[PDB]
Amino acid sequence: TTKSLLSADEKITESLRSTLSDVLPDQLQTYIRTVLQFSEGANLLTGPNTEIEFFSQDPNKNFPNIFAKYSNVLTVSSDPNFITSEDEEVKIIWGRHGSDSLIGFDPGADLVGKRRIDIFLGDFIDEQFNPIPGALNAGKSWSDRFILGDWQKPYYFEDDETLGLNQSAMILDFNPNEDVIQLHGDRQDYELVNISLGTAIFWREKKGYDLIGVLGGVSDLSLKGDYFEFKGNTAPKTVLKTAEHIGTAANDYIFSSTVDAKGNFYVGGGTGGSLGGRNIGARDAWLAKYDSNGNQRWSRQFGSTGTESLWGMASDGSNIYVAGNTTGQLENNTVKGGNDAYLAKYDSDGNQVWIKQNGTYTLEESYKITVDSSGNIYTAGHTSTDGYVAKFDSNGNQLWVAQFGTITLDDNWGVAADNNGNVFAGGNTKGSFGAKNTGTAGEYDAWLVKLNKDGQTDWVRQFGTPNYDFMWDIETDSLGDIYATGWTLGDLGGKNAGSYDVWLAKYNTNGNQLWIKQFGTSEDDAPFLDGIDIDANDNIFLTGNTNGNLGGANAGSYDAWAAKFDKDGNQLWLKQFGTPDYDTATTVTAVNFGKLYVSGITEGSLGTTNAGSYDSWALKLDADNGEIQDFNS
Ligand SMILES: [Ca+2]
Ligand SMILES: [Ca+2]
Ligand SMILES: [Ca+2]
Ligand SMILES: [Ca+2]
Ligand SMILES: [Ca+2]
Ligand SMILES: [Ca+2]
Ligand SMILES: [Ca+2]
Ligand SMILES: [Ca+2]
Ligand SMILES: [Ca+2]
Ligand SMILES: [Ca+2]
Ligand SMILES: [Ca+2]
Ligand SMILES: [Cl-]
Ligand SMILES: [Mg+2]
Ligand SMILES: [Mg+2]
Repeated sequence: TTKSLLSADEKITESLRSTLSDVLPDQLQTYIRTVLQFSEGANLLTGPNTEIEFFSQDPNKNFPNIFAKYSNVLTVSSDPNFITSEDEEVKIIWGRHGSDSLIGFDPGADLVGKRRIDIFLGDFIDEQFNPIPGALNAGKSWSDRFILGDWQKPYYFEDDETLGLNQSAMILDFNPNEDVIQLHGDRQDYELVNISLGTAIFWREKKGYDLIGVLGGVSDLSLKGDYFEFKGNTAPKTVLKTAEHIGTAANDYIFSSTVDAKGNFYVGGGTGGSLGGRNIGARDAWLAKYDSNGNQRWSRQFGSTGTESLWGMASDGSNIYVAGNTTGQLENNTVKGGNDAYLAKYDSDGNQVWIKQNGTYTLEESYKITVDSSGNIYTAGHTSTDGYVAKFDSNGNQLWVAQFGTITLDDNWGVAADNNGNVFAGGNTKGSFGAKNTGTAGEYDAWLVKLNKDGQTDWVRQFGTPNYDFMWDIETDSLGDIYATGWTLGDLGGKNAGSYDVWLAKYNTNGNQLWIKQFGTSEDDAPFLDGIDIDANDNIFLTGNTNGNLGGANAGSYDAWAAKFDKDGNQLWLKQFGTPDYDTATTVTAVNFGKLYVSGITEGSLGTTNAGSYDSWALKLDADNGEIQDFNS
């Protein structure tokens, strides 16, 4: 009846207004009210109008620090939400450019009775906010996928006698001509309701209704549309039974890998579940050790009630150093800043020997670590954002920190030591750091820096197209030359095949650019995270994702790929592997006896049946030809 639909509208409005107004800080409420006033839904946010601050001496009172706590801001790439964590009641998940795979909910977390609203911006690209005209990417949009369930269960589902308004998605830029909403089960399990805000997606069974999502500003949709993807209620069929499978009912990620001098292989990343130990809260960091024959020796999980990940790991040959960021307190003499870099040392028996956290209110991210042949440790990251490199000794004493960059945004996506006391860093900049940027609207270029043993700058170099270029990872070869891998939307190493393409750049120790190779399909091709490794014979290995037919026929959605190059940039092989669902590689580690490990993440069943949402996997390849071996061979 009319009065049932009117009651639903009222109860949805009142519930969202209550949750949003109680959870979002006043400064964020004020910004969102002003946008909505330009474009009535300002009435969901009842907080007082508050001056928005950028120049407080207290980083915490500044809009960027407040915004960071309630946001996942992804990249110009086609991203999975690799920073998802159940640490806030309300979160803004912002895909930016690229065909993003957006999740905010962890179906393996204990969320009983908790309020959860995830606000999704599929695109909302930088150029929509930037008033300068004629940007290359002005008015561009991508096919985003909003994940509101999987094969296991619907997300935001309270399964109770209420309308289920305590947990819901809110998607603000859904375009039914382009985007996809992913749901548990099949279309007969849902009802769409026209509401003031746009469209309500209700789960419906005999027992009752539960609000799963609200689609802002869109009406008169159908559950028969191509823009709804239904996952059913059974785990996908297992492929690649040769892989090592790592998964809980929660979101589980491998982000990095390494090897020790005995051939033991290590993996690590973040989990929303109890993977290496009992979950401490939200996402935790984890790592695991395998012997040279594929046998798991131990797993460790550490963290806070906040969010942390292992983003990088490296070995001095016996110990394993791990790095990342935390929103909590990992070191018990540290005053946490809520967004801090950490470094820790594990022994080969899985004892956390020490941990160091940079407790400052300054926002800090750190994705990269390396160890030199003297056993000193280098981390890199960013804190406008500026890059840094930090050097530590094996007892975790800081030897120096180098900070550098431009007046605009610089990020770090690489650190690598040579044999000779020098360290390289690399990353992305909107500015003119080592060259004048050809982008007319602050599109990223790639940069490289060489620091000496004292942390002084030997040189800076910059390369790019006028479009976005994005570096993900760097590594040195045995001669001390520096290699970088990334994606480009332009013609960097050659004519762009379409959309994102892969590049591999080499510089010598003196800063001369030797070559840039580019390869790809007409579709999206990119390395990702820990995307380059170089073995003792100076063979280069690259890894990432593609939604094209890059190494082979595409299995479905994005797949993983791996490639081998020689030190002159000749392609020796390129292999593609995956499931019918979303997959990406995240890391590659060469070992010896011609063995290579590629590891990553998946929404499908890779190695064994999917345990829930994201699972992880590790694949052993033959380095001669890319052929997949049994992990246990
Ligand atoms: Ca993106
Ligand atoms: Ca997007
Ligand atoms: Ca989109
Ligand atoms: Ca709900
Ligand atoms: Ca945690
Ligand atoms: Ca901090
Ligand atoms: Ca800067
Ligand atoms: Ca560029
Ligand atoms: Ca391409
Ligand atoms: Ca796939
Ligand atoms: Ca999982
Ligand atoms: Cl970015
Ligand atoms: Mg955040
Ligand atoms: Mg690497």
